[PDB]
Amino acid sequence: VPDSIDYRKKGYVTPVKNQGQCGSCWAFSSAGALEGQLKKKTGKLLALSPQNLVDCVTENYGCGGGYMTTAFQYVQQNGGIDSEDAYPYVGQDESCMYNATAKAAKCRGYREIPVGNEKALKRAVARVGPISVSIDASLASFQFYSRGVYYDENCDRDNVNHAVLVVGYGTQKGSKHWIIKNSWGESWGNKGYALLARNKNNACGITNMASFPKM
Amino acid sequence: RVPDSIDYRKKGYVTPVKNQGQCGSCWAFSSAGALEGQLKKKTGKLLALSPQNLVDCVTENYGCGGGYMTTAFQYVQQNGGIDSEDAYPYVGQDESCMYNATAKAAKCRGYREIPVGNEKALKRAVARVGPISVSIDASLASFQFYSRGVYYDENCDRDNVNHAVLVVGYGTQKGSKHWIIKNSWGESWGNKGYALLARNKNNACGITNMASFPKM
Amino acid sequence: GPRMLGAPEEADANEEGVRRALDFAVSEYNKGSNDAYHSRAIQVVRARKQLVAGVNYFLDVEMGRTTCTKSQTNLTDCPFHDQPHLMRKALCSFQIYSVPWKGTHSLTKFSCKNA
Amino acid sequence: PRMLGAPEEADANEEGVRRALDFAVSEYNKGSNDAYHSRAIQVVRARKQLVAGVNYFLDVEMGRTTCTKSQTNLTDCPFHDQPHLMRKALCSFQIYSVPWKGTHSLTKFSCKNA
Ligand SMILES: *[C@@H]1O[C@H](CO)[C@@H](O[C@@H]2O[C@H](CO)[C@@H](O)[C@H](O)[C@H]2NC(C)=O)[C@H](O)[C@H]1NC(C)=O
Ligand SMILES: *[C@@H]1O[C@H](CO)[C@@H](O[C@@H]2O[C@H](CO)[C@@H](O)[C@H](O)[C@H]2NC(C)=O)[C@H](O)[C@H]1NC(C)=O
Repeated sequence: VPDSIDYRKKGYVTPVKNQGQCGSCWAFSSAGALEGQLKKKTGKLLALSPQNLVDCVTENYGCGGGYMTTAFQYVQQNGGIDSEDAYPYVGQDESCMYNATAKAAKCRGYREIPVGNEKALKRAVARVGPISVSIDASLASFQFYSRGVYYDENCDRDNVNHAVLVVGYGTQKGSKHWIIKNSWGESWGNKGYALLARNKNNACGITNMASFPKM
Repeated sequence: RVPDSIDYRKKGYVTPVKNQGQCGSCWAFSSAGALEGQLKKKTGKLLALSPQNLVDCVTENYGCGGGYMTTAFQYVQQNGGIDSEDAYPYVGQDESCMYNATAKAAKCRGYREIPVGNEKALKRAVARVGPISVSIDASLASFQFYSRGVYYDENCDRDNVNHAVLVVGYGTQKGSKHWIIKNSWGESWGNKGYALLARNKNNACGITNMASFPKM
Repeated sequence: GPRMLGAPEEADANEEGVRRALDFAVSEYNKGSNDAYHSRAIQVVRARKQLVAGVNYFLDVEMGRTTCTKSQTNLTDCPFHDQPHLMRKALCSFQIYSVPWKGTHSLTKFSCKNA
Repeated sequence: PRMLGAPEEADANEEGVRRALDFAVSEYNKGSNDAYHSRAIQVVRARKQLVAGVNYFLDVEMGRTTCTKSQTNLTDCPFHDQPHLMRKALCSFQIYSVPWKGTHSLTKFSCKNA
């Protein structure tokens, strides 16, 4: 468990995308976690289809929201998930179009991060890879984020509301941080990425609902 | 509580038969074949991997002058991957390691070996894992001129194997249990490149004498 | 229990984002009305918000015709019309997509009826 | 254990090796430009390798014989007398055999003097 680590440098993270007007953050977060485990087990970085998950994860509500745990259950029970290329993202609800012959990744289950334990998340991020996490992204200070390590006293560390992807952790100008990838386009934040406060008492509830898939 | 018959060709786990030619690279076709099947299982895509990668680069083997499968599996683990047949096409001749880093097509996290002489074990391994690299006695003429049926020969040396093939299933044919094996001797050998070897008949041809598969 | 991520939720109509989505709806409403008089909001019957790449606002609002004209300058006081044939009512559904860091508002679904 | 596809020493009396030696003799005469038939005295080292078929690595001592290059009584053809008329040679062959195709193929060969 090193003190610095950035899975973008290692070639584990696909380019930042934009979920648009669709409540599909859970699909992007879970897809990026699968993209990470596909890289670790295969060596190929292949963008996967969040649209696949939005349309076909019947226990979630598509653009009406969902959980990352259910997305992994889908890929497990369904026996695969298509690539972004074979099943591109459209930012809207539609009928399931899962193409089994074009599947690009499977999933043997998921393991949840213990609630509240940032050491455990750090441990998981170090041995596993990019981890899907839930945060409270509702504050304006998070919408207008630009630089530095984000910390805001008013961040609801009990009720989280948005999925992102932890692609590493480190330190910047003295403060420890998480490295999170968002799905709000490169025009948000820092080219689509942000730094969230680490070990500042579960800032924004980042460990309240974190998960990763097993391949 | 394990299936009576399985055929990984139907499941989309097996690439088409190849011909190793004059090069003695059966071990590389077998290992690459077990890795092909195990990549299909983990990810879902079937991609033919490069036996020439292994012939050239497994320096602890002798390239076209022979080798082991477990060694090939250990190379891809420590080397950190193996290229695909398209990126590293087969030539059937020794050459320098042209392994291409960024063209990683599959990875390997070790290997495991079948208990020697335990066909019951090999049966479970084929069912659970997938296609298993195995070693047989393929030196007899009866095997060279095999064409159909369940191969059995009382002279098949079940103590000293000499050739690597790839088990891709098992079952029964006319009431004789058998193993399904993919050879590396082209489609004009055997039954479009495959054969049925006698199963549960006292380790016929030493099939479980040196069987292994990779971990991903 | 713990809500779902990205799901719509009820919104307080006094937020600095709901008010701004409302003033946007009114502005596009007046531009989409053949009515001479400028129209303004009476009440918000329902306000829902949804977190996405930005925010979706789902506003069910009661609109009303005022006495002041569509193109007055000091459009800061505009009382509702008194006489029965001076006044008019409507219940409107707006879906507004806001991107705060781009400073944009967008009307994506719209539907008014009498009320 | 033993490596798979590794060449190994072989007995020159084996059916496969005798068949490979005859092919080497025929190809040896086919491209010699000689007067008399020239067969093998003995095999001094034989190795076989298992592949898509069988590779044979043969070291043989050759020598010119009494019989002419084109006569059909090739069954009983002894060797010439003096070293001047014998032209002894130690040949090293390399034969790719594919039994289920009926194929024999001479990949490599050379001959020093003995
Ligand atoms: C599911 O995806 C596969 C893979 O992309 C599609 O297979 C294509 O089939 C056509 C002929 O039907 C070929 O010309 C293409 O080359 C195939 N694709 C590839 C990538 O090789 C298949 O058509 C898709 N099925 C659907 C969408 O129903
Ligand atoms: C080894 O792999 C590298 C991959 O980096 C190959 O370089 C690529 O070549 C293709 C063919 O035009 C390009 O489309 C890629 O853009 C190249 N890579 C990068 C990073 O740009 C290289 O050709 C391979 N070597 C071989 C096959 O001998």
